[PDB]
Amino acid sequence: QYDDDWQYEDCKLARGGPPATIVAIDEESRNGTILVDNMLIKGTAGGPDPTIELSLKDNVDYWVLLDPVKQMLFLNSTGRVLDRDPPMNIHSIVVQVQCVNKKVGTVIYHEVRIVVRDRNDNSPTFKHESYYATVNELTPVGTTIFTGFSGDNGATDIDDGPNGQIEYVIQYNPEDPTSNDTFEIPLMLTGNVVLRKRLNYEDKTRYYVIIQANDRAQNLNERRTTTTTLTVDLEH
Amino acid sequence: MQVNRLPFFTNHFFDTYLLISEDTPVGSSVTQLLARDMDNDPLVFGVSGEEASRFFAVEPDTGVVWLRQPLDRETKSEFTVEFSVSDHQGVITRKVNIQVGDVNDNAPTFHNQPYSVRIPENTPVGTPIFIVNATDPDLGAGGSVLYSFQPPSPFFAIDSARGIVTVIQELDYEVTQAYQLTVNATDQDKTRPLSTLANLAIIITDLE
Ligand SMILES: [Ca+2]
Ligand SMILES: [Ca+2]
Ligand SMILES: [Ca+2]
Ligand SMILES: [Ca+2]
Ligand SMILES: [Ca+2]
Ligand SMILES: [Ca+2]
Ligand SMILES: [Ca+2]
Ligand SMILES: [Cl-]
Ligand SMILES: [K+]
Repeated sequence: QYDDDWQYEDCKLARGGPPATIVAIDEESRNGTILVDNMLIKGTAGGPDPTIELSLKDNVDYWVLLDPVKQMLFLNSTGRVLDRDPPMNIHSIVVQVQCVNKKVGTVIYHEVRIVVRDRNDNSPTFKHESYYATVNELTPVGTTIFTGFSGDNGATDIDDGPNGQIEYVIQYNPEDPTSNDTFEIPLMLTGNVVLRKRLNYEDKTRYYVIIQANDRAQNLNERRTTTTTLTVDLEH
Repeated sequence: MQVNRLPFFTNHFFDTYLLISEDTPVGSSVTQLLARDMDNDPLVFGVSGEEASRFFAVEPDTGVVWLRQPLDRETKSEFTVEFSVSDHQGVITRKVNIQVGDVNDNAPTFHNQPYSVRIPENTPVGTPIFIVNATDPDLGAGGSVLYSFQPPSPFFAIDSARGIVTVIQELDYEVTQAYQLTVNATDQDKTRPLSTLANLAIIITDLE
């Protein structure tokens, strides 16, 4: 008994470890990107005397191509992009590599999960082309004079995690030098603007405040930024 | 004065996923949360959400995440879980996809029982008379089923892959009227194969 168990070996994994094969790749990876180097399934698919048949099942939208001889899985993205961000929201691809043992007729399914990693391929984007605030000349210093970036009226970024989180800072305006001195954003996460010096309607009636939004990519050199203007008018 | 800066997570698993095998014992540590704060604030860690909370606990001061109740991949094969870290002035949270790893922990279950079949004494050698089927929800070799008779029979064989039962020797009513065979369906997991038995009654009908 069990002398013949050598013929049941084809289609079984040629590696130890867990049954699923799990790999990660970047969103928007190019057509033909390698997803799995080598499935490590025992036996030979194709050629003149194969011991196994290999093929894909549950390959939804045909994202994955198989080369049975090399047991390699590749990305099929011609005419489209693998986009993790809205509106596509592809966070993962799961397919089955079906393996049929030619000699004994057994079928084994090998699950492959491809986890899609976010790139910082999106910049902050302001809902409006420009922003505006009116302030009374007697507003006390320390008062919040603009809250218009609240609740997605300001900048947003469709990436995930820190890649999609926004910080707001005021920049110096060479064409209105005192504007960054008169107004401040003390809490960069909210982007609310506070009055920092007393106003004087007899001296100056209008301020142009340059505000820059940035995302929070881990690498400073891969952070994206976008600029807007806030125009602040005094009233009597 | 310095406004507070909120803490941030540093684990690189938030960018991919966390794997936990379904055989992880309750009470075991599955990872450790890591975070920094530019003020050097001491940090308290936690988990958020109704279902996440039932499976995972977090030691507040160290960030060690551990398993509060058994996982079962056949019952739920993944979670999206939200972890929290606080410097006492604000809380921030972040989500991670947790994949549950398979082990072979199911035996096959047979279909369409009970199994019984009447065949005539003159049924020729080679004739398929019955089909048995079982399934098994584990992944891989642990979910692929083989069939056999225990012990094998001199009058019947079963195809190991397909469950087809054939006559392999001329029958004779006066010697045997009825056969009670034991059919075994096993998965093919390398280290811990699991299996299941069913009876198959074969009743021979008379002629001469
Ligand atoms: Ca994208
Ligand atoms: Ca992205
Ligand atoms: Ca971004
Ligand atoms: Ca802090
Ligand atoms: Ca289980
Ligand atoms: Ca299992
Ligand atoms: Ca099983
Ligand atoms: Cl049948
Ligand atoms: K976002």
